[PDB]
Amino acid sequence: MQNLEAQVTGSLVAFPDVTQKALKEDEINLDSVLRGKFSTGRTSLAWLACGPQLEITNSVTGERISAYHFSGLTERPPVVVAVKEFTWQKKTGLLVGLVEAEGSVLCLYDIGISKVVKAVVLPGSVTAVEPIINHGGASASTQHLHQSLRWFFGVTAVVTDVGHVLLIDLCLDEVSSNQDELDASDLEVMSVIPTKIPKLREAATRERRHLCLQLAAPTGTTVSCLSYISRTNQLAVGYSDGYFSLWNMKTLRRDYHVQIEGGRVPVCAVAFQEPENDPRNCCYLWAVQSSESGGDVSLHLLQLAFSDRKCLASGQIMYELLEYCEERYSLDLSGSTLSLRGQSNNTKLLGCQTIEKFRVHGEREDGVHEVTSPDTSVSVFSWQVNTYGQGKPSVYLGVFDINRWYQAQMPDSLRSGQFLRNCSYFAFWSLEAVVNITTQDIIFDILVHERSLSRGIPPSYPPPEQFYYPSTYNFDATCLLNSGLIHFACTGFQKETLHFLKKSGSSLNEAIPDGYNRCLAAGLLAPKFTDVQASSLSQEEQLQAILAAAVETSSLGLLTSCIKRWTAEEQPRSAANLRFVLEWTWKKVTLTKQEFDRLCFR
Amino acid sequence: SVNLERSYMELIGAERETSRRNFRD
Amino acid sequence: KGFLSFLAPCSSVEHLYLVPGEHLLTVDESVICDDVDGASDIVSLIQCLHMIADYITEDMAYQMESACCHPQSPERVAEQILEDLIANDIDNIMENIQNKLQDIRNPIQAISFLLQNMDYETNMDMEQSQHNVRLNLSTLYGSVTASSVVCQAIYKISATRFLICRDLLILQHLLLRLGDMALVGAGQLLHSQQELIPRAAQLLLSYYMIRWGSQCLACAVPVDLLESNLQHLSVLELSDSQVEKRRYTS
Amino acid sequence: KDQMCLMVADMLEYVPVSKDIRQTAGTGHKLRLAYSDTLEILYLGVYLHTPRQGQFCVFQLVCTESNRYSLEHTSSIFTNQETLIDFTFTLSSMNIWALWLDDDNQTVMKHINFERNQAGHWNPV
Repeated sequence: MQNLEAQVTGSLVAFPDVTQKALKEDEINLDSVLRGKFSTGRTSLAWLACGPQLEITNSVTGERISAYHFSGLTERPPVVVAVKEFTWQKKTGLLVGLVEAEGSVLCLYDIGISKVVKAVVLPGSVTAVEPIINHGGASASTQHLHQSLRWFFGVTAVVTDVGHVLLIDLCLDEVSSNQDELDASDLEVMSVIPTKIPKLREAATRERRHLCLQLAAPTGTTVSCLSYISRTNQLAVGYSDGYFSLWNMKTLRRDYHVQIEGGRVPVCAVAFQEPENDPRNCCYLWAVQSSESGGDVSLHLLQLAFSDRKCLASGQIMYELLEYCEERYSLDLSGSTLSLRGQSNNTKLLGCQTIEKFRVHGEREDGVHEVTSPDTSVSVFSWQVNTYGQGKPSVYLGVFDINRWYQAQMPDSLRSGQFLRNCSYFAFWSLEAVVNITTQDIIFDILVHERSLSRGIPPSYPPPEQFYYPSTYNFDATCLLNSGLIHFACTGFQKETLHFLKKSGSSLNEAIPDGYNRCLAAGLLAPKFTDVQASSLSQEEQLQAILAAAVETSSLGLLTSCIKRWTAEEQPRSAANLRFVLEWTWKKVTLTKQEFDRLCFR
Repeated sequence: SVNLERSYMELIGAERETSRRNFRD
Repeated sequence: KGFLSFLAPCSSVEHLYLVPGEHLLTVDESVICDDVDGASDIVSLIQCLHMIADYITEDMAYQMESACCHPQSPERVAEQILEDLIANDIDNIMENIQNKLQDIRNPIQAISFLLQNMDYETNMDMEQSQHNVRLNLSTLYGSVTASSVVCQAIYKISATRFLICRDLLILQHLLLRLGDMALVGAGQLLHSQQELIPRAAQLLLSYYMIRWGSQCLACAVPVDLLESNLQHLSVLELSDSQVEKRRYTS
Repeated sequence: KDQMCLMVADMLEYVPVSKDIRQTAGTGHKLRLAYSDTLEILYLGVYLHTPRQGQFCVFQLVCTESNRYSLEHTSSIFTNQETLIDFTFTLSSMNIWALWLDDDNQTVMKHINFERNQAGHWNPV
C-alpha cells in the first residue's frame, strides 16, 4: 500500500553555538576532518568530532550532553572515526577509536560527568573497531571465541589501513595494564596465534603492554568495512576493492574470501537479516558496493551457508560451520532501480541499521514474559545520491523487510525507478522534504528509533492485512548534520488527515470525500473500506461506514465528538445524518441482540 | 542495587509563625 | 534572600513520577530498578501515567472532589472520568495505552510492584505511650522550620499520591472494560482485577483523606481552650496528656 | 618566608589538554577548599570560568619532600555558560553542587556525583 514522504515535525533543531564552534574550528588544521554518527544502545547520544574535540549531543534533540578537549601523546588532531558501546563491570560506556597521522587513540568513556575514563595509544591507524565479547574470560559456555580470546577479558577487533585485523585485549582484568587519561601502554602485537596466551599476557602486562594478535591478512588492501555478526560468530571484513573476507574466529581463520562485484567499488555496508522461519539455517547479508566518488553502485543480497544452527546459553541462536557466501540478488542504484536518474550516480551510505520488533503478550496474573522471534525484521538503508553537475544529494530511506520478502516468496525482479513503496518485500521513503532543509548540511548519520518504529493496535486479533503493509509503520527519525539535527515522521499522513477532518468536524460532511480518499490512500481505513472510493460514494454513506467501523473499534468517543461538532455551525445534512445513524443504531442493536441470543442459547 | 540517581526538591523552611531576626546596626 | 529552604531527596516513586515516563527510557534499566523486566514494566506504566496526566487537569480533580463530597462513590466518579476521557476520543489514545500495555508482561506483577514501592505505611497503633529513649535524638528536632518543611512535604506527597492513585484506578477500570480486543489470556486477569479494584479504591480513599486534610485550613484557637479540651479528653479516657512544645502559626 | 615563587602549576595539564582556556585572559575564576579530616587530604575545587564553557576541576594538594607542590587531578566537571552564583563540592558523598543565575535572571541549580562514571550527565533539583 502506498506511502507518503517524510513528514517534518520541527526542522533543524540546531546544535549549540559551542558545539558548532568546536566542530568547525579544527577543520582547517592538518589531519582533521569532521565526523558524526549516532550511538546505539543504552545511550541516546549523537557524537561529532573534529580532531581533539568531541561533542556528545542528545540523539533526538541536539542539545549538548557533553563536550571535551583531549588528545594523545601527539598534537596531531585525533579524529574520532569509530564509536561502539561497551559494558564492563556493569558500567555502560563507549569505546572510541580516534585516528591520527602518527597513530591512534582508544578511549573508554563512562556516561557520568564529561571526561574520559580510559585512554590508550595504538601504534596502528584505526579505520573501524568492533567489540567481540564484553567479558571474554567469563565467556565459556557460548562458542564464538577462540582459545586465545577466552584467555582475554574483552576483545576488540580493529581493522587498519594495511588490510590487517588486530584483536586487542583491553586488559580490564589486569590492573597493571589499565591506563589513565594521560597514561597509556603499547601493544605486544603477536602476528601468530599462540598456545601460551596466559604467559604472553603476563609478559605484556609486566612490560606495560596489551596483548594483541594481528591475523595474517592481505597487505596492500585497505579494509573498507568492519562488522561483527554475533549470530553467526563471524567477522565481516571488506576491502576497498570489493573483496569480502569472512573469518571464523572460533578458529581465527578466514572461512571464506570472495570478490563481490567491483574492483574499485568498496563494500560500503553490510546488513544482517534473519527470515522469520529458516529451516535451512541460512540467513542473508546485504553487501552494498558504493563508489565514494561516483560510479557503479550495487546492492548485493549475499546468502550465507551455515551447517549448524545451535542453541547456546547466551540468549542467542548461533550459526556455525560456514560453507559459502554468494550474492543472490543484485540491484543497480547507480542507474535507476528506485530513483529517476539513469546516469551513473554517486551513492553514499548515510546510515545502515537493522531493526527487529518483538511482540510478546502478558495480560495474565503477575509474571514475566520473554522476547521471541521477531514478527517484524527490517534492514534500513539511508542513502544520498549525487547527480554530478550540481552536486546535490537526494536522500532516500529504503526498508527491506526479510519477513515480508519471505512472505512474498523470494522476489527477484529488479525494480526500475518510479514510486514502488507499496511493495512489502522492499519499500523506500522519499526524503525530499528533509533534503529541502539539508540541501548543503552534510548528513553524518540517520537514526530510525526502535521505539518510534511501531504499528497500531487492532480492535480484534489477529491484525488485518494493513498491519502487513509498510503504510502501517509509523516512525520518527533523526538526521545528524554539521549544524544540528533534523527530525521527521514517516507515515503520519493517515493521522494528519484524520485529525484535520475531526477538527473540521463542525463541517465534516463536505470534507468527507477528500478526507475519506486520503484515509483510503494511507491505508488508515480497514482493508474492507479500501474497495470503495469516496468518488463513487457520497459523504453520508462514507460517514455511516466510518461510524460502523468506530462501533466495531469500540470507539464511542469519535461518534460523540463528531456529533457535538456537527451541532455547531451551519450544516444542513447533519439532521439527515443523525436520523440515518439512529435507525442504523437501533437495527444494529436488534441484530446484535439476536446474535447474542444465538450464541447464548446453546 | 546498581547506581543511584537522585533529585532534590525544594521544601520551604523558615518559621510558620511570622518572626525574623533584626540586624544589630 | 531573607528566608530559607531545604533540598530534600525525592522518594523513588515521586522522583520517577515528576519526570515523564518516556524519558525513563533513556536512563539505564538497572538504574530505574533492580529487576530489569520489572523495570521495563514500570517504565511502561509510568509512560501511561504521564499520558493520562497530560490530559487530566486540576479542575478535573476539583469536580471529582465535589462528586465524592456530594452523594457519589469514588468508583462511580472514576467511571465517569474515564467515560469522559473515552467520549473525548479524536485519536483513540486508548489504543496507544493498550499498545503500551502489551509491552507489560502480566500487569498484575507491575501493579503489585507499584503497591510495594509505595508501601511505607503499616497498620500499627502508636498511642502517647512513651518509648524508651536510646539517643537524645529522640528529643532532637521538632522546630518550627521542621514543622513547615514537614507540612509542605506532606501536602506535596498527598497531591502526588492523589494523582497517582487516581490514574491507577482509571487504568484498572479501563483495562477491565477492554477485555479481549488485543489481549490474550484475559480469563484469569479480569477476576484478579475485580478483586484488586476495591483495595485500590480504599487506598484512594485514604489518600484522598490525607490530601483533603492537607488542603484543610485551621483556625487560630487559644491554647487555653486547647488545654481545656486536653483535660476533658483525658478525663473521659480518650487521651493521655503529653506536652513538649505547642505552637500556633502566624 | 622565602619571598619567591617556587613553581607555576597549570591546572589544565593535569586534565586532558584544553588549549583555549590556558591562553584565555578570562576573569572570575573560583577556588574552594574541602578538607578530609580523617584522610588529611585537601581538595581544590577550582571553577575555571571560560567564556567557551566554565568547568569545575577537583584537585588534591600534594607537597613533596623538596617543598614542591602539585595538584592531583581527581575529576573535572564542565559547566555551560551561565553566571555562576555559587558552587560547592563535598567529600562525604563526593558530590558537586552548582547554582547559576542565567542571563534571563532565572535561578537554576543542579547536583551531580562527580565519581559516578565520567562522560556527561547531571541530576537536576
